[PDB]
Parts: sequence; structure tokens; C-alpha cells
Amino acid sequence: KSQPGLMTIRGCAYAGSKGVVWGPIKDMIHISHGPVGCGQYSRAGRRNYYIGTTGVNAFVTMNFTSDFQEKDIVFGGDKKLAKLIDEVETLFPLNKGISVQSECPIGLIGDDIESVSKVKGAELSKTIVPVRCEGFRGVSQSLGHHIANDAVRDWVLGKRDEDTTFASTPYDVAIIGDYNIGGDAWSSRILLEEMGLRCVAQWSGDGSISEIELTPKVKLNLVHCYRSMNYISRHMEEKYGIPWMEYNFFGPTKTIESLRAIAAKFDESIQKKCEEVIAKYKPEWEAVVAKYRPRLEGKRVMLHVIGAYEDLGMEVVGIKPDLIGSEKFIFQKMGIPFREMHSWDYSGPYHGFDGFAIFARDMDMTLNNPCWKKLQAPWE
Amino acid sequence: KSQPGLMTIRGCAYAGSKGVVWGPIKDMIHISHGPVGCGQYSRAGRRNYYIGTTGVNAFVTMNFTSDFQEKDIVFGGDKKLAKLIDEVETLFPLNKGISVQSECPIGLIGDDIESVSKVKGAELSKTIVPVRCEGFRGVSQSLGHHIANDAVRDWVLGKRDEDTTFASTPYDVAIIGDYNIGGDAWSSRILLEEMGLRCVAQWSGDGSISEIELTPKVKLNLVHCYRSMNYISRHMEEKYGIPWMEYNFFGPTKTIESLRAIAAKFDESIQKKCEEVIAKYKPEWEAVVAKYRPRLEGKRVMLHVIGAYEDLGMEVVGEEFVKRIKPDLIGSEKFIFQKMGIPFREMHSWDYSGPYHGFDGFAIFARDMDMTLNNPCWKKLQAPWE
Amino acid sequence: SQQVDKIKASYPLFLDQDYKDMLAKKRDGFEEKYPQDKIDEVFQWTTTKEYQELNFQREALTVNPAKACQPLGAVLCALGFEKTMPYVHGSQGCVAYFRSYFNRHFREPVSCVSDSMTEDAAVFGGQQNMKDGLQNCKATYKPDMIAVSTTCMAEVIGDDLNAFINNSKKEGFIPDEFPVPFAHTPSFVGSHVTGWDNMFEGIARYFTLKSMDDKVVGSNKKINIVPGFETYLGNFRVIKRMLSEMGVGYSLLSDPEEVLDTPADGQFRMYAGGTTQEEMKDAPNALNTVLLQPWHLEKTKKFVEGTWKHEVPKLNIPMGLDWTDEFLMKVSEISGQPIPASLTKERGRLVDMMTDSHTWLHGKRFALWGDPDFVMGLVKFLLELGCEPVHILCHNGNKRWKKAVDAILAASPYGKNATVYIGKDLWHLRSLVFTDKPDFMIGNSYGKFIQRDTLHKGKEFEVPLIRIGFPIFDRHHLHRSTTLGYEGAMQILTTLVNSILERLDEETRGMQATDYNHDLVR
Amino acid sequence: SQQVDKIKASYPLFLDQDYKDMLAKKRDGFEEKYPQDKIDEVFQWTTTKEYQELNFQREALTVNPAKACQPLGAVLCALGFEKTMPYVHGSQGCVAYFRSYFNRHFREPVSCVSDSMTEDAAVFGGQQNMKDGLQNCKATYKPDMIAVSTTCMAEVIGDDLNAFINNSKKEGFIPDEFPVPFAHTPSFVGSHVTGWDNMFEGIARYFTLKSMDDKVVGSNKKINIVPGFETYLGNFRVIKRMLSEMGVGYSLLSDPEEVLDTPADGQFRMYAGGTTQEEMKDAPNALNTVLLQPWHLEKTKKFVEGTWKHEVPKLNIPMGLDWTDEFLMKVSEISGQPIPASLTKERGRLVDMMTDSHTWLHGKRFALWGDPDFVMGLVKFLLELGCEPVHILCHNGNKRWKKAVDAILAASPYGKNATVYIGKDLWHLRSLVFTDKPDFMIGNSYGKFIQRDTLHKGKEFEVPLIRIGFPIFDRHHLHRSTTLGYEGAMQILTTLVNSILERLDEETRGMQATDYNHDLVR
Ligand code: ICS
Ligand code: ICS
Ligand code: CLF
Ligand code: CLF
Ligand SMILES: [Fe+3]
Ligand SMILES: [Fe+3]
Repeated sequence: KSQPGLMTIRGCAYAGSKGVVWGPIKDMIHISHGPVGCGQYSRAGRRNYYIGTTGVNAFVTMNFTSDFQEKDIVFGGDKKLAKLIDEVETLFPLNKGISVQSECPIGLIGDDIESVSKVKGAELSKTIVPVRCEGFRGVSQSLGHHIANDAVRDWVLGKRDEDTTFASTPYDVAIIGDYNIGGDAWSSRILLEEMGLRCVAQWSGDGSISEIELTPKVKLNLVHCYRSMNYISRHMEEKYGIPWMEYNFFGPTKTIESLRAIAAKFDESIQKKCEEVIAKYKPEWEAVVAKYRPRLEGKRVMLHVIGAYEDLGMEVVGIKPDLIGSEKFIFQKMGIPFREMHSWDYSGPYHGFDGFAIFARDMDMTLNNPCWKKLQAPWE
Repeated sequence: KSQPGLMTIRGCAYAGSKGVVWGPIKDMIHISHGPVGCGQYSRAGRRNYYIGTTGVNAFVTMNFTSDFQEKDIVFGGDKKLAKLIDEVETLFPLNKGISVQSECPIGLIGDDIESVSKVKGAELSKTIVPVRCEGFRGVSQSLGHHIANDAVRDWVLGKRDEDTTFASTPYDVAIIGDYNIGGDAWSSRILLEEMGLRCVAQWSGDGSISEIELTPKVKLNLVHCYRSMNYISRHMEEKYGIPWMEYNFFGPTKTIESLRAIAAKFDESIQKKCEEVIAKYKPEWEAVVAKYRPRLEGKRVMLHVIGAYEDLGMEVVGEEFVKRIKPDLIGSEKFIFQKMGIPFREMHSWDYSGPYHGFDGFAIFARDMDMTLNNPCWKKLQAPWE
Repeated sequence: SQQVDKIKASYPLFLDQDYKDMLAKKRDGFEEKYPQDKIDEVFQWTTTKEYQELNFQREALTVNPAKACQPLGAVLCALGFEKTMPYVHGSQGCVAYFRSYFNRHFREPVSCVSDSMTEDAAVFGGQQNMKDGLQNCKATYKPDMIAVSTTCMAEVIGDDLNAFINNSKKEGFIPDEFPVPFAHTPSFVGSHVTGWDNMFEGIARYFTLKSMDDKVVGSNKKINIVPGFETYLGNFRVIKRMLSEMGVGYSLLSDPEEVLDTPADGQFRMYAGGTTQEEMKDAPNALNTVLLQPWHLEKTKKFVEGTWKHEVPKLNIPMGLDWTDEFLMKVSEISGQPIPASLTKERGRLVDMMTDSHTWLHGKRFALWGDPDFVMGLVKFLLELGCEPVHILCHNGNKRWKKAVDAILAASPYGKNATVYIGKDLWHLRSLVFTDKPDFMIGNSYGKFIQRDTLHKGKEFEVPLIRIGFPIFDRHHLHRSTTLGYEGAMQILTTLVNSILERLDEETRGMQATDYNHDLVR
Repeated sequence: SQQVDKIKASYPLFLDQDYKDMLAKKRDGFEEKYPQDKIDEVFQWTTTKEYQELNFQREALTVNPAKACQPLGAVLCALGFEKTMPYVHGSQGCVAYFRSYFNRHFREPVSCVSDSMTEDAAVFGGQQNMKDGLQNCKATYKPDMIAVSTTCMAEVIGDDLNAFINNSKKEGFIPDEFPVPFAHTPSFVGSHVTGWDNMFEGIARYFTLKSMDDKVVGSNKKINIVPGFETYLGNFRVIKRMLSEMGVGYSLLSDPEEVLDTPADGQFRMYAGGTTQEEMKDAPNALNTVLLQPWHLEKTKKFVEGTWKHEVPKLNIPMGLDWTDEFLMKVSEISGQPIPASLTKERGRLVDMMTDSHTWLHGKRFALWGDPDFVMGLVKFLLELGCEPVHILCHNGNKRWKKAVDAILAASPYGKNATVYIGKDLWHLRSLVFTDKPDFMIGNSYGKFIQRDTLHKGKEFEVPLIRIGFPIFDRHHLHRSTTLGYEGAMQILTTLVNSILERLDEETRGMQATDYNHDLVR
């Protein structure tokens, strides 16, 4: 689907699976199965915020790899994978599960990670998830998302099907597909909790394996990133009868609309609490608008994303752009600021009422910075 | 007197008085009276270590100055000095006294700091010590030491002459003339306390005005720097009948000899405790010697100070002199000698390290000597192609 | 909640009471977290000698490696040539990662393409991918040359680069005369530095192997300089400056300094500077070839000695004082140019700085890691400063390199407490700095996590990181620094001594507790 | 109390239990210290707005000044001339302090003599001192020229430098032809920079006033550069480098970079480099004279415009981006040389670094201090970076300079919360950073005490110091840095952004507390 020999930042299936879906799960150890490159380049590369003690009970920013050498390629890496799992158990005893994310060579040398995963999982009474996420599969990270979701469904999601000990409430929701970039999911979750809902599950961002296992016990599935987690959402809608819906917390308008839509799916008490939360946060985002819209009104951003921009008086186009929203360094060299709706490189959160202030400040900072006005030497 | 135009390093009377004697006192505010230069260059320039909350109850590293302008030179600075004292009282209420260290112009424009000091001290019930330490007086810091000691005697030392409320013991000593360079005085004091004595007074290093006032109540005056404090020491001997003696805590040999000499001035209990202290520290300084003497044995230092060098097996040998005598350490113009490729370290850790005195200081001294003398930087002066 | 006048970013926004309460509820209700006492116990255990013994017994698991894969080095090498497009035959994910890694280190655009080999190519091979990719790349980006490397997919399926490129040329996809040097860069062999070596040898071979008949050694009166895998722009600059200052004719080969440092003047420059094809073709005519980083330029050295017939000198990396002296002396000998007064003065100034700072530098204990040549140069310089390196780690090092470093350590009294580790990762190093604590670490940004861990044990156990090496992601513009020559030695010395002094200031900043040693003069 | 294997210096030796107990006994028994609760109350009070009002009402007391006295600047100016011995007519203590101050900043030998005026000279004047001193200095140190300044004693007594030097020449103490320029440098007027200006004007007058008949403006096709009081060797070097790049003939009058940076090669060099007497004598023949630091070169400017008849361009200090551009354009205009491509590229690279770092730099609040030209340049650069200066302190500034800086601040949206203070010391600044806390301080080493104070109030109230300016005593080799031009802008930007990132790393290093924001990539 991608033209050979053209520049693109498009990722692989491994990036979509390990980097996006599995990697943010804090209490599981994710093994980049194969040669050293992929895990090293992906290590701590995405700002999927979590709370934990890294290297003891949480492992997100660490790079675990089998570090394939030539002998592993020639003779296979299944024995190495079993020994690696044993070593992981010895050195990281508080891990609550292991994922094995296949890199390219795993799919080509005929390694059977499924059998090793099953055997070692049975032996150690631990969840070991084999993910066939080899980079050459598909054309983009999208197939990686699909493969990772299938792994979630097959190995983790159904773990508590026969368990009925979890006390459920009618206001139980799961946030799915929020990767907690700069704490975005946290900024969303507080609003949901202030509305009276109980966020039983939140993954992958700041996600635990128990939360994934508890997801089929919730009343509603709020999906942030539909593209990557629609597969699991549909599966849960069929198997468990759990409704799912999309929510957009980017900017006050989208946040208010999404909160009202979510509350409309519950009783009157939740709707009343929703109105109270909106009323509480109204002066804060109004103050943010009052401060930053005069500095940003009329600026053209070229392209979820749209809401905050219109809330700040900005104009969205699809050019003469002041900002590009839809590779950053090329545009920067060309003299146009580049910024996604998520605050991936250094900032955030951007979602929710708290994130709106940060987003507005960053927009004003980037667009009105004098660095963009100094490209032309005064003698040229 | 210094020969004019010959690039010496000698300081002035202000450096001797403000920098050395008065400046280390911690609970007093010292005003560098005059133009801005002297206080700025002397600010925190000597490592006279102290314990306190700087700017609240301690003021050693701060620079207080009258910052003389042209108007002050032409019309005098007595009114400015009185106003300054008022401002000091307002902004630093926990100061326990003020000294006024005169810079050069003070002695030349006919300012009367004594009258201002007396009036403001009477008004505020505060000890204000006028020091006429103008830099042009004398030929070196030595006269500054003399002037500062006279000021101490005249304004602070006799404050508790009629007071008899201080409970005195037969083992009362005062550490006089230790400026606590890198904590040297503290390293000395701990030994004296372990010997059974109590150091009632220790000044100026980590010194308080109350300790100076309590000095006439001690049984013995242990003087470290004889040159700078012999005047006050003889005064207290003549007036209060307090004997004084010099002590040398540089290296294990000098430290042991000094400790025994000091203990010999007291009863049998102090001598026994002295023997106990010596016995306790013997394995430590012996271990230091065992480690560092092989790395330093035979090295020649050029030019009190002698003891530690000999304890480390170094020999003190004392322009073409340096090329003839070929010293390893100058040990006596630091950057000039360093450019000539010879290390220059004194017996006090003036620049960056220490303490050097006492048993604890001997380890630091030995490590620093080995570090500087045996550093490979000294062996890289000649380019291999030259 | 946010206040419009003091907007808080993630830190410290999430330290607010409402966020803390929310996170506590999440953890207690749904995360099934281990008790804090258990976590504390396990952490303390991970900081122990018994744990270190278990950690060092690892045979299958690698945690926090200190190396990358070959094609990254191949891309860096290719970027150093004029109007050259790095081309990686294989999967697109690799190229995305390579570009991101270099963008984050250099904070510049990085050019690289892939031919997007997918499952079809996984079955049938990537010949069609090569033809289409070469055609599209040439048509779109108009490079003067395409340098081809490989991802692990292409290497495992056994794509024949030579045959594929020849078939592309033969079938009219690219002009026959268009330069397409290639190198096999298997990610499961060696490291990124190996990729650099392989790529350089491939380009040199492409431009010189078949035209050696008319070459005469030393007929152009120049010295070839092969930098190897280098991520400090200052190193290229300083080598060029020192050679020009000496009046020595030189040709830097794989010069990427211009392309990685384009000005921001409102236009995007895909290409800038670089070694020209004529320089590569004329390289065999040089007096000699000097390899700046010989420990990962073995294949290049074999080719240059065997084909160009250059008597490649035995020079260490020109790092520190002694090795810079040796490099300059060897260059003088080869070129016949005397070492100028300016370089002698610069050396004397470095020695002066060493003398000024030796009191603070002497006896300081360092754990360090990085690439073999960089690491051995850093160790040598530390020994020259009287510092003692204690934990020397080189994940991509070998036994011969370890023997060399051990010999260097044995020659110095400051190497008595030093151990060299090869094949060990940063988890091993974390254990080492817990059990045998050094004063500082020297390494890339990944060491920041180790510092974090040490601080968790206690402030007295914290090991501060000094960021020298590759990659540096959490600081800006350190890639512009220098590590080679006298200038690089001065920069490193300044960094080290001021890191020591900053740490001392931090630990003596406590009012009425430790500030007695908070000296104005240091 | 020492272990021979791990010997501890004062810190942390005195933290041992026995030392702690001894210090407690000393304090409790004899120091008559105020209770700790009283000390805490007074400290907290000193951090308040009420204390700030009382502090700012000071009119007679100066606490922690941010300036020195004239003869220090006179000495620095004199050191910039070839084989010139700085000579201060007055008391020896002054020269001891000057030499120590410069040694501590530069970590180099600093040559300066005094004629040791004592109480004898206090009544009869210092004529005999001048005669003997000049004779002895010439005989001993063999200088090519003796530059004479004065201490406050000589100025108060009213020593006539001109008459004394003429009498020394008349009575055979020095040769009549031997150059002995002089300047009155009263320490109670202005500051050290004023001393530099006075000394320079005295030397220029000595060499040019009586030989203006044969001078033609612009006959030597050169531009005079007067750096002023400058303590960064990189500034001299960068100005020379930039002017050489443009192919502009220049004469840097008072160049001390060589004498302050002699190599360590086993030989002591009293003199090195410096502006030659021939350059000073030929200076009126230059096309024009550029004053790098015009706000403390007023007397020099008057002399150069009135006597040499040079149309001195109205230039700010070449600091930051706009002012460097203006400086280069003015040099181009005067010399007729176009700005070369190399300088354009360097400017573009500075702009690139600004663009890369603007997200971290924007909105940061700074309290800064130093000399007028340096301070205004730093303020302009901070405004160009989008940073917000809040507390601008210049102890030796004047009302005209303050008006200028206020005009600069008013022209920028980032100068709205900025106030300029002249005649205020570092105690004022301590109050300011307590009551209106900035993110960082930029200043010399004395600001470390302020940071200490702020840390005592609490970690959240700590204001870290960034060491730019003079003097820097507690860090090594920062005197080699650059602050002028594009290179100086790059160095300053790097320092600022990495200080911000370093502080953020420290604040986010807490495991399971703040480390969620301990990002690898920044
Ligand atoms: S998963 Fe997808 S490329 Fe939906 S592969 Fe990519 S963290 Fe993008 S536009 Mo990186 S389909 Fe997420 C994405 Fe969007 S990694 Fe993130 S930003 S919302
Ligand atoms: S006071 Fe004197 S010059 Fe006795 S003015 Fe000087 S802190 Fe020296 S040899 Mo600096 S008579 Fe003390 C001295 Fe000795 S300042 Fe220190 S080291 S033991
Ligand atoms: S598309 Fe994706 S990132 Fe690429 S390899 Fe494949 S799973 Fe991995 Fe890995 S070690 Fe280096 S970076 Fe590759 S060449 Fe192999
Ligand atoms: S010998 Fe001593 S240090 Fe000299 S002045 Fe006199 S008391 Fe003082 Fe002061 S302000 Fe500057 S440094 Fe002088 S010229 Fe005056
Ligand atoms: Fe950049
Ligand atoms: Fe030096």
C-alpha cells in the first residue's frame, strides 16, 4: 500500500502492538523478541504515563529483549525464549504477566512462540501472551493494533469469565484505547470520577493486567482511540453485551458534549453530577479562552483535533498555514510549526479541562514565538 | 617596608584586621567602612569555617559596606556611618555587635568613627567596635593584626570584668588565634575536649562575641597563630594572670607533643585522658602514614609546618634557586610556581580542602599531598615533539 | 483544576490533591498492586550483591542494552556522503525508528528511505521492492547516489543485494552508471558501529575496487580520515580544524557534519556537504588512511590495507592528551608537516586546565559506558586526569578490545580498581553502581534511569549521570560538543570538574547543616 | 575519626556524631546563640514583603554589592597591552586584592605592582613612591610600558600623577622616552568598569594626543575594536574570528586574551600578546572605532570622537541575535566587506537552536545581574528567546542606562513583568527573588548564597543560579566561554535550556512520586 523508496514515518506492526497497545501495561514485562534494534528504538519512546516503581512492580520504560544473534537466527530462538522467561521470573518476581512481542525474524525462521508461551505459562502459573506482531506484517501500525487486540482477547480479557467475586455497580465504565500521553487519560478519568462514574478499567495507558481482566465486568466501554481498539470493543459488545461509545475530551466544547453523552447513558443522578462538573469547570476554561484566544484568533492550522482549535478562535484548513496539525523537523526547517492534538514530544496533558489550559498555552507559545520571525537575515 | 613596584603579595592593615581577626567572628556584623573595593575583594575570601544561619544570626560570608561615594569623601562619612548602623539594626536584628573596619580614606578625611561608635553603642545598647585599620598603615597585615587585637582589648575583652556569674572549672581553656581554616579549629577542639578540657572560648574562627568576652575567665590560653594574637595574649596574661602557650597540631608528632605539653599544665586526670586520646588515634594516623609515606617519602618541599612533612617522610630543604634545589613542592605566588611546573601548597588548607590540623586533618593533608605531588598533570609539561 | 496565570503541566499538575486521591482510588480498587512494603523489600533486594550475582548469571535475557543495530550505523555512514540517500532494503518500521532515533539525538531532519518489504516479499524475496524503491527514490529525491543497507527481514530471507541492484540497473529501473553502493548490515551481528563499518567498506569498494590500476599511493599528497560512527559534530569539525591548522592535505570520508547542522533560514535542505564521489574515487591516491575509531573499522581497515595498499597506522582514537599527541605526531610524520605553534599552545592550555582542576578531579570514581573506541578514549583521559574508572562497560565490545583496555588500565596506577565488562547491559551496570558505588556515571541518556534508581535508595547513594556519548535525548544541543583532540579534552574536563563542583554545591547547600563547606572559591 | 581507605574532607567529616556533639556543646555552653525558633522566625521575616520594604528603604548601608572599584578595571585594561605592567599608585593591599580576584576568576597568574604608599606618603604625598616604584618596576620586570592607576589613598591625598611621572622622568628614574600612561581611578566614583574606561582613555591619549597632525581617518583600512572590561576569553576570540571571517582589517585595542591564557609548558610567561604600541599610535588612522560595551566607555568615546575624529557607530553590545546582526551589518558598512556565507550559516544555526529549544525556554522567569552592557545584552537575548526577565539588577548602572533597558523591555511582549534596578545590591535581589520568585537567577558566583537562602525556605522556593558574568569562583574554566556574537548566543542558549531541563530532571527523579514525568526524551 506504501510506495517503495519514499520517505514516511509510518511504523510497523511491532510498533503498533508493542509500542502502542502492550507496552503501556505497567505491571507486565514485554519482551521485544528478536534482534536488539526494535526494543532499543522503541524504549521509553512514547509518553504513556504510569504510576509505579520501575524495575520492581512496573516496567514500562525498560527494554526487555532476547537480543537475537546469528546462532538464534540459524537454530531458532525458542530455547532462548524459555530461558529468558525463567530469567525474567528470577530477576523481576513482582511482574504480573509477560508478553512476547515478535520482531521480524521471529516470523521468518519458523519459531513457535505460542508453544513456549503455553508451556512456560502452565509451568509458572503466569499469563504469557504471544503476539505475532512481526514488523513486515501488513502495511502500517494498524495491523499491529489488530494483532495486539486479538492477543488481548485470546489471552487476558477472558481470564475472569468464571469469576464472580468482583462487586459491580451500575456506574462501572472502562476507558479503552487511552494511552495516557502526558497523563491525558488521568485528565479524562478525574472528570468521569467527578461525574459519579467508577472507572473500573483503564488501559493501556497506566494500565494493569487486572484492569484488562476486569474490563468485561463494566457497564460501559468508553473508547478514546477507536482505530486501535475497535476490535476489542466489538468483541466485548458481542460476547459480554457491554455497550461501547467514543468520547472526545479535546477542548471544552468536545469535553462538555462527551460528558453529557456519557451521562445520558446512566440515571438522573449521573446527569445531575455531570451538570455540576461542567458548572464547576466553566470559569477555568473560560479564563483560559479569555487569556489565549486573543493571541490565537484567526490563526490557520492545517490538518478529535478540531475542537480545541475552534475553542481558541483558530481556523482549521485542509494554505498559508500558521501551524500544521495533521515529520516535524521538515516543516520546522520550512518555517511552519508542527503540532499534533496529543502532546507527544514534551508536554501535556491536552485533553479535558485541565489539558485545555496546557494546550492553549503551548499553542500560544509555539505560534507567537519570535524564533519563527528570524528566518531571514537582515542583510538578505 | 616593601620596595615600591616589586609585585609582592602582602596585604594591608584592613586585610589583617577585617580579613583575619574581626571577620571570622560570626554573630557580629563587620562594616567595611569606605569605598566598595575592599569589602568586595575580601568577601568570603578566607575559609574561616563557622556554624550559623547566614544573614540571620551569622554574617561571616556577607559583605557589609558604607560604599563611599565622592560626597562621602568630600564631606565625611560619620553621618552615613550612623545611618548605616541604624539600618543594620533594622534589617539584621539578631546581630550581637558591630565592628567598623576603616579602609584607607577613613584615615585621610578626618572621620571620627570612635565618636560615632560610642554614641550609637550607648543609644542601642550594642557593642560597636571602631577599628582604625586603614590599609596604608604599617607595611603588612601584621599591624592590622595589632590594631584589631587592641580593638578587641579595648571594646570587647573587658566587657565581663565585673561579672562573676560564669561557672568556671579548673579545665577551662581558650583557643586564641585559630581561624578555623577548613575547620582546622574544630579538628583541634575535638582533641582538647577528648583530653578532658572544655574550650570555653574559641575565636576568631567560628567565634562569637560571647566567647571573646568569656576568654578572661579561662585557666589557659592556647594560641595557634602567635603572630596575629600575641598582643592580646600578653595583655590577658598581664591583666587577668592567665598563662598562655603555643600549640601545634600539624601532623601526628606535633599534635602528640602539643597535647602532652598542654596536659602537663593540668592535674593527673587530664594527663591520663591525654594518653588515652593519643592511644586512640595512633592506629588512624599510623594507617595514614603506612598508606601515603611510600608515595611521598623522599620528596623535597621548600620551607610549625615542618612536622607533618617529616611525618610523611618528606624532607624540607628550604629564581635559579628553584632550578638548583629542584623542589617537588614549593610548600612555603601560587600560579607563578605552577606555571614553572612546581606544586605550591601551604600548611593550612587555604584554597579548597582541609582541615589539615589534628589527627583527622593529617589524613586529609596526606591525601592532598599525594594527590598534588603525584598527579600526572605535572609530567605533561613537555610536548613529545618538543 | 488549573489557574490561568500559573498553568501546570503534567508535573506538577498530577501532584494536586484531587489527582492524588484519584490515583490512590485507581490503585487500591482495580490495579491489584503489591503492597508498598513488598515493593520496598524487592527494590532493596535488587540493590544487593546477591541480586547482582543473579543478574550477572543472565544468559538469555538482555535488559536495557547499550547498543543499537547495524542499519542505524549504515544510515549514519551513508548520510556523510554528498547528495546521498540512505536506503534500507527491508521493512519500513526499521526506517521509521532509525529516523526517529537520529532526529531525537541531533534535533534535525534525517533522510532515509525503505522499500517497504512486506509478507509478499517475505515469501518471494524483495527484488521487486528493490527495483521499485530505487526507481522511486531516484525520481523523487534526486540523489547523486543511493547507499543500500538491509534490515533483519532481508538478511534472514537472504536477499541478494548485488543481484537485485544489478537487475534493477539491467531492467532499466535506474541508470547503469548511477552509483548504488551496498552493504549487508544484519542486525543480529554486532551493533550499529558494525553497520557503519560495513556501509563504509561497501561504498569504498564500490568506488575504488575496479579502478586500482592507475592509482599511485601518495600521488595527491593527502591523508584520508575515516571517522567511523560519530554523533558529535564537534569531532568532525575539530579533526578538520586541526588538519587545516597543520597545513595537512586531507579528505574526510563520510563527512555528515553539514547535513546534520543545516541552518534554519526558511528552506529545507535535504542534502548538505558530505564526501564527494570524486574524493572517494581519488582516496587510493592518498598518502595514507587514518581510522579515527579503529575498533569498529576492522572491515574498512582490511579493505584499505589490502586494496588501496595504505599502511594504515596503529593509532588510538585521538581522545585526551597522550593519544591526541600521538595522532598529531603520526599525521606530521605521514604528511611531513611540522606541528604548528598553535597546536602546541592549545596542548599547553589543556595541560594548564588539567593542573588547575586536578585537586577536584583526582581520585574520583566513575562508571562509564558507550562504544568501544569512545569508551577506551574516555578511560585513557580519565587516567590522565588521575580519576579512577571503576566500572567500564561496553555492550558491543569484544575480548580483544577488552584486552587492550585492560592493558591501558594496567599501565596506570589509577586503573587498579577498574573492571571492564563486555556483553553486559545497563541493568548489569545498575547492579554495579549499587554494589560498588562510583562517584559519577558517564554515559548516554539511558543512565538517567539508573540515577533515578540510586536516588530511590537514598541521597547518599545517588550516582549522578554525566551525559557524554550517544544518544542524548533529555538535553539540548549536546551533539554540537567535541570529544576529540585538545578541544574535546578541554570540553570533557570542564564538564567533569563542574559536575563534581555542582554536586558538592548541592550537598553543601543546607543552611546551618552543611553550608559551612559552601565555599565561594573552589 | 578518619578511615584511611575512605578519607573525608571537612564535608562530610564534620557531620560525624562526635563533631556534631562537640559543636552542640560549644553552641549551648558558650556561644549564647539565639534559640532556633527565634532564628527561624527572623529568617521567615527576611523572606517577606515587609522586610523587602525595609530593605529597599536603605540609603547608607550596602550589603553584598555587585560591583568592584575602578583600579581593578584599570588593571584589566592595562593587562591587554603588549609587555605592559599594570602599576597602581597607592597602597599595596589594593594590588594584593586585585591580583587575588583576577587569579581566582581566571586561574592564571596576574601581574600588577604597587608603589606601597604608607603613612609617610599620607602627609608628604607619594612622589618618592612614584619615582622609586617606576625605577624598580622597570629594572626588575623589564616592561615595554607601565600603565599607572591609583588607589583611593592616592586620590584622597591628591597625588598629581602627571607631575609625579614627569618628575620621575626628569630626575633620571625612568628614561624620558619610556611610555608611562596614567589615569586617575578613584574607587569612590563609579566602579571597576569606570576604571577600565579611564585607563584606556589615558593610554589612548598618551599615545595619540600630541601626534594628531599626520593622522588621516581611514588611511590604514582598519576598524578599531575597544572591548572594554571583559572577563570571557571567548569574547575576544570570537570578535577576532568574526572580523577575520569577513576579511575586515581590525585592531583590537587592549587584547589580554593571550596573557590570561598562557600554556602550561614548564615556563612562566609574565607577558604574552597584547595590543602593541604601534597599533595604539596608528589607531587614529583607522576607518572607525567600535566600542563593544558603550555603556562604560563614555570617556573613551568622547576622546575617540573629539580627537581621532572617528564617527563611532551607535552600536549595542553584540549579544544575542539582533544586536550581533546589527554589529555585523555596521562592520560591513564601515569596511565595505560583505558578510560572508559562513556567518550567515552560523546565524541560521543559532536560529535553528532557538527553534529547537523554544518550548523549554518560553515564559521562563529570570532574575539577572552584572555590568550594564552585559546585563542589557542578556536581557535582549532573553527577550529574543521568549523568556521573561523579572528582576534586572545593575548595581553600577545609571539612569540613562536604565531608560535604555526600559525602552528595550517595552518593545517586547516578554518584558511586561520586568523592572530594572540600579544602585541595588544582592541583598535587594535576595528580597526580590523571595517575594516575586523567578524560575532562575543569572549572575556571578555571589548568587550562590541567594540560592542557598531560597533553598532554606523550601525546595519549592529554591531559585537555581546560572553562572554567567564576573566573577565566577566556584566553577572551573567558565572564563573560557563566549557570550558575544552568534557563538556566544549559542553557548548561553545551551546553558539556559540545559539548566531548565536539569532542574526538571531533579524535580521529577522521585520514584513513584514525580518520576511519571521523568521523560527520556526532552
Ligand atoms: S493508535 Fe495509532 S501514528 Fe490510533 S498507530 Fe500511531 S497513539 Fe498516531 S494518529 Mo503515532 S491511529 Fe494512536 C496513533 Fe493514532 S502511535 Fe499514536 S500518534 S490514535
Ligand atoms: S594570622 Fe597571618 S599570610 Fe598567622 S596574616 Fe596570613 S591564617 Fe598566613 S602564614 Mo594567609 S601569620 Fe594566619 C596567616 Fe599566618 S591570612 Fe593566614 S595563611 S597563621
Ligand atoms: S519492521 Fe518493526 S522495527 Fe523493524 S526489525 Fe521489523 S519489527 Fe523491528 Fe529491528 S533489529 Fe534493527 S530495527 Fe529493524 S533492522 Fe531488525
Ligand atoms: S590598602 Fe587595604 S584593600 Fe587597599 S583601599 Fe586601602 S584598606 Fe582597602 Fe579598597 S576601594 Fe579599591 S581596594 Fe583599594 S582602591 Fe580603595
Ligand atoms: Fe536542529
Ligand atoms: Fe590556569
